Amino acid sequence: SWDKDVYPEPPRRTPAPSPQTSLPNPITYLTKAFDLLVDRPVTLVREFIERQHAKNKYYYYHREFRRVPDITECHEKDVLCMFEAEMQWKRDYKVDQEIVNIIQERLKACQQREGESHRQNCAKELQQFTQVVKAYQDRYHDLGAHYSARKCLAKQKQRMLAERKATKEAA
Amino acid sequence: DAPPLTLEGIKDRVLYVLKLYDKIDPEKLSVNSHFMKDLGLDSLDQVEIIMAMEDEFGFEIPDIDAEKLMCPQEIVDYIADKKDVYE
Amino acid sequence: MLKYIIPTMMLMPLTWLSKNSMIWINTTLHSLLISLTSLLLLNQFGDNSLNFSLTFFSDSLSTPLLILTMWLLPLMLMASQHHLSKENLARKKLFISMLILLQLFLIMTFTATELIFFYIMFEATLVPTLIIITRWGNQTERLNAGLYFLFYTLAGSLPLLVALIYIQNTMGSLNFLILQYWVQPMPNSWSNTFMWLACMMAFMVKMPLYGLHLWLPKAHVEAPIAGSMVLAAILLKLGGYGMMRITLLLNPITDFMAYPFIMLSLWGMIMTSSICLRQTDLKSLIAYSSVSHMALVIVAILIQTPWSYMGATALMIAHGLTSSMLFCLANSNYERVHSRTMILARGLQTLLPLMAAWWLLASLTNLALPPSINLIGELFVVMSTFSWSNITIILMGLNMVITALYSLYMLITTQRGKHTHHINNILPSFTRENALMSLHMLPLLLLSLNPKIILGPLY
Amino acid sequence: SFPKYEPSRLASLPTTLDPAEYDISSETRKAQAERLAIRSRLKREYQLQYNDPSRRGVVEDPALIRWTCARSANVYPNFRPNTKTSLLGALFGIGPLIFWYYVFKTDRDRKEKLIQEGKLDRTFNISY
Amino acid sequence: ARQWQPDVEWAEQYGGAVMYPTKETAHWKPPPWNDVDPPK
Amino acid sequence: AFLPSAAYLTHQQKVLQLYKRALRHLESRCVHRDKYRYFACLLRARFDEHKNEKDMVKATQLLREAEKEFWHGQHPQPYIFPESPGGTSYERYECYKVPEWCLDDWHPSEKAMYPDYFAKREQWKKLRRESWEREVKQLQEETPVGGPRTEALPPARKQGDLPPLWWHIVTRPRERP
Amino acid sequence: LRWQEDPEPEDENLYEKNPDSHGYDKDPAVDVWNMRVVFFFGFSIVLVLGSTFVAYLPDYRMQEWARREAERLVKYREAHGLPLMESNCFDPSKIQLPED
Ligand SMILES: CCCCCCCCCCCCCCCCCC(=O)OC[C@H](COP(=O)([O-])OC[C@H](O)COP(=O)([O-])OC[C@H](COC(=O)CCCCCCCCCCCCCCCCC)OC(=O)CCCCCCCCCCCCCCCCC)OC(=O)CCCCCCCCCCCCCCCCC
Ligand SMILES: CCCCCCCCCCCCCCCCCC(=O)OC[C@H](COP(=O)([O-])OCC[N+](C)(C)C)OC(=O)CCCCCCCCCCCCCCCCC
Ligand SMILES: CCCCCCCCCCCCCCCCCC(=O)OC[C@H](COP(=O)([O-])OCC[N+](C)(C)C)OC(=O)CCCCCCCCCCCCCCCCC
Repeated sequence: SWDKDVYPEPPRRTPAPSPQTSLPNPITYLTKAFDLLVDRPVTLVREFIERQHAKNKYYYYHREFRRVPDITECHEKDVLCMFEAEMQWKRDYKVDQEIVNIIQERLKACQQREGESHRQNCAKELQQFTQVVKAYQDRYHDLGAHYSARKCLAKQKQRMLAERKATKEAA
Repeated sequence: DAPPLTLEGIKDRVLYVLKLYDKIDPEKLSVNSHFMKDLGLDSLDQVEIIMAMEDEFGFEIPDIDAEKLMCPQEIVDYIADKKDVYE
Repeated sequence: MLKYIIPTMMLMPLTWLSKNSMIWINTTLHSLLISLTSLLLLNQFGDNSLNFSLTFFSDSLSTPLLILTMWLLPLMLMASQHHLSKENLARKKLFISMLILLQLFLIMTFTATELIFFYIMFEATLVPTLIIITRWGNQTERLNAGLYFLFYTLAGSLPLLVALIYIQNTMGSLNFLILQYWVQPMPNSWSNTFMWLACMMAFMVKMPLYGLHLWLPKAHVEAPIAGSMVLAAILLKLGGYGMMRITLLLNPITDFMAYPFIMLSLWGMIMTSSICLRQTDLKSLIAYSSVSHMALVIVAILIQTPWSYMGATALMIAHGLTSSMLFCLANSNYERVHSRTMILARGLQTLLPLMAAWWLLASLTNLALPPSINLIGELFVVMSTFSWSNITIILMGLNMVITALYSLYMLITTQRGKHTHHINNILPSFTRENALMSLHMLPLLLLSLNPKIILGPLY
Repeated sequence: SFPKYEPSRLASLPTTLDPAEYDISSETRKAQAERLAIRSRLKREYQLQYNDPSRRGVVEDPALIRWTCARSANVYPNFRPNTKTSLLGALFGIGPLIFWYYVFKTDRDRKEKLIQEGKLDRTFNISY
Repeated sequence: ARQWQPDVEWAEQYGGAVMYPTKETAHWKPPPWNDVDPPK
Repeated sequence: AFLPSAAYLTHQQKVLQLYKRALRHLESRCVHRDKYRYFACLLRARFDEHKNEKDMVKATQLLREAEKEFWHGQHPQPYIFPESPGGTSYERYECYKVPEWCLDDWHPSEKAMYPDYFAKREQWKKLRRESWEREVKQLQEETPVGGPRTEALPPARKQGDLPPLWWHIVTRPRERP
Repeated sequence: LRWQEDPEPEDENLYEKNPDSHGYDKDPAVDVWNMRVVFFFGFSIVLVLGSTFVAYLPDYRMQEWARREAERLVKYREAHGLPLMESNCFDPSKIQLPED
């Protein structure tokens, strides 16, 4: 399974079958045949495999990286600190990439699960997607193929100079 | 599809076309009857005969090969050599 | 990386202490073992390169080039053992030794942590390649091929030596790991302009650049088959590897200095592909196709976006496998008709049907058929160059027309039509030849299942 | 009377419409006889090799080897730099390079000026 | 079909007194084999 | 201007080839057989109008303007027979016309699948290699000086000789393998 | 007769003296064992075990980890009202700007 809060789904509301005609639809018979012929043998095989998993239980872990000093508190041309800052920045870069991927999955799943009323009923996912793409674009865009924490800090300083100049000229 | 041709079948169909032609009398026709010398025809008539052979057997005889076929036996031997009969 | 250099070195006693009949079998077996061992370089991380020592490291750029390099050697030994069957035993061992020494120079060209050791191995790869082309080539023009191959390269690279020693004296180190953290912005000046040209023109020669490509259709058609496979598969990619290392130092001048070298590529891949529409020689057609495909890698490195680097390294690995297979197929016809003329032997699907299936698959991977890594690299370069300028799609898309129009033309001229009547020495395909085609194509197809290992340091 | 057939570069004149075909002169018949003799001699020289049981290989065609050597190995030794080849080599060699240089330079100056003024829609562009 | 190796026409290019014969370097015969000249 | 045996087309051959092209393009023009037969008799009457024209200059002029008449009155899609060049079935089976020397490259396991065929093939190959030197010395004693004039091959003039250069005419592939 | 010379030999066929040839060597035992070496260490060892090795790479360049860590961090900052990503990569408090 997964976590229902990071991958949200609204509650499924299926309608009850209200057959009007007297003709028996083939789909109920095919659902019964799929449950009797397919779902039960696959379920038995999976329960056997699950018992064989339960006979020897072992674990893997999620690797925790502690927060080393970033590039702003590294001395210039001091490789033993700015190496660690650069590795921290590259890991956070991959994590921010996957956050953008998660929100894209949310947007596409909303569009499919809402179907035809998706333009009204997916305004929240579109707003979250616009926010996270604007943040990712202000954070990591236009750095180049030799991207680094120095390049990203220089882009941030240029953008903050633009923000401070726009604050000064409009006051 | 496409039943195989025999020499007797090609000869019968060639003589069958040439007996249906209103310048060749069928009582004089043979397989060795030369069209210009033994039947008294024209070169235009020989071109029409080779065109009737082409319409009969469904394939074109080129003109450099057509202008050398001057008896029914040469026509039968040409169609034999092209259709590869008596395998 | 010393667990790969020492087995490659120990292939020298393995080829010189063997029996007179076992020297192909032993070198093939143990080079296949080295190629199996080459997969331990896939211990790559999303932040840090695999840094072995002060001398050798391997990121996700060098690792596919290393696996392709150590895989190409048994394939070159399989291709080269037919036309060297009447050869003297000593000269046979000398040829195998030049291939072994060339592999040894390549696998520590790609892992050289420091850039002047990269230069020394990068320019040490000339001498076994020169000896292979000019000694075991077939025609008269192998000597001129060696001269053009040597003197475009050294003319490009002798400024590169001076530029690297300038970086050594200015920065303090040519360690690529230090130069990731001590890189300074290279400003706009004439000194920095010729700095950029000295850093780039060596690799522009070895890619090749259009206009500087003239060494290649001589060096590919006059080499033997192991030489053609190593120039197509690996020795063009030294330029791409060196560009992707050296463009770290060449910023931000590249953003206005790469303009003449993109145009030369973007029009040049139109020209050389067009040349492949009219090449009478089959091996020359494969050579000009190699120029046409490496022009996209030149564009992708010079625009230096991440998608461009990912497409360029995928395109390098894919083109290495594909062009090596194409030269092996052209050799398979040359070993029967003894002429490289493409219009000589025709209709060869009636005579060699399974070899025509290998021709079909190699021609489909030449024309970038999805989901091959040829199309993955081609496509990502086209995406990043559409990001560069939206008009470039014209020069991209037209190229993707012409790349089809010689990939299938080569298929239709060699393999289709009515066969040549007066050629009757067309033997059935040997198990060596079909094995060679399968060892080129089956890794190229299995890499479509998992392309993330051939997408460079920034996947 | 009739619309006269105008032959073109890619639509040639037919054999049956050529006025030079209907000349039965002996000086143009000796040329046809000599061409037929050359063709018959080359045909005999070919098929005395093509029908040989001892031969197993490629019948070498000197016309094909001669064609490939003319197309490849004999282009530079027959070159003279003059006004024609220089005004063709510059108009075709550096011409399109200068053209695509100014096209891509104007396009990227326009796009760069739109981006650094914020006047280009670059909202969801985070892949580059 | 076999490997090209140089013939007399190729090898006699390297036999002159110089390598690139011009108008001045045309009367130069190659030197004697034991480098010993007739006493004249 | 282009024939294998002669160096030229005669005037009579040009008139006959125009007559056959005119009838085939007429049949392409007019589709039905009765209506074709009507206009074909009319075209035959037009050819028989000027049949006995002894002036060769006037006859060449009539041939030339009749070619102009044909070229104005031809068909854009003439009827082509399927295996005739330009037809739909033309050179269709050339991908199945495997030459006979490939049977020499078979494995002995797949030669043993047809014992009598290869045992009968070997006497054809013996016949060919025991007739080759006789037919070569037949050609070189009959060809005049300066090589052969025409492309016509002579027949076998003796009893026991095969005709010269016969192998790739006799052992050619079938049309429908 | 210029430059006395061996005549150029005929093209030799490996199938004539060995109809079971694999194309590796004129000696049939060496030929069959070179075939077995090429097929065993080429396909049974490099391709099969190499595809099995690349299929089970231990999280090649941390791309699974980077997803799973992201599935933590979004889950941390959805619940605490924080935005999913800041426009600033670094803290703006710890940056000295050049004055103007
Ligand atoms: C990790 C485990 C992986 C397992 C799965 C394998 C994954 C892919 C591996 C490679 C697969 C292809 C290999 C076969 C082709 C080459 C040999 C050949 O000639 O075959 C004919 C021959 C059969 O012919 P025959 O009648 O006996 O005689 C031959 C004829 O005389 C003459 O032959 P012909 O004319 O009859 O045949 C020509 C015909 C020509 O047909 C075509 O060219 C048409 C097909 C291609 C174009 C259209 C499809 C495009 C792609 C769409 C499909 C893929 C995506 C689908 C997924 C959903 C959508 C995304 O070829 C085919 O039909 C070949 C089918 C496979 C084609 C694959 C694409 C190649 C095209 C070029 C690149 C395209 C992009 C890359 C695709 C990558 C896919 C992973 O095949 C064999 O004998 C097969 C031998 C065993 C092959 C083993 C392959 C795997 C080896 C890997 C070893 C290590 C890992 C262990 C796994 C082992 C698995 C068993
Ligand atoms: C493949 C064929 C074409 C090859 C082209 C190769 C590249 C083209 C440019 C090469 C220039 C030479 C190497 C430059 C190295 C730069 C190092 C550096 O930092 O320089 C800064 C230095 C500047 O001096 P400085 O940096 O020491 O000064 C101190 C700093 N300031 C400036 C503040 C005082 O540049 C130079 O001194 C000169 C650079 C230009 C060199 C001109 C001579 C060579 C001309 C081109 C030759 C090209 C190859 C010819 C062969 C062709 C085939 C036969
Ligand atoms: C690498 C650079 C140098 C290049 C040359 C290399 C030469 C040396 C060769 C070494 C060995 C080979 C290396 C590459 C190995 C690539 C394979 C690999 O690892 O794959 C990993 C991938 C891994 O997939 P994955 O990454 O999604 O799996 C998750 C990972 N695990 C397994 C840990 C949970 O393998 C597969 O995808 C296998 C899937 C099943 C097998 C194939 C199924 C499809 C077959 C066809 C089905 C029908 C389709 C339509 C067909 C129609 C007709 C055509």
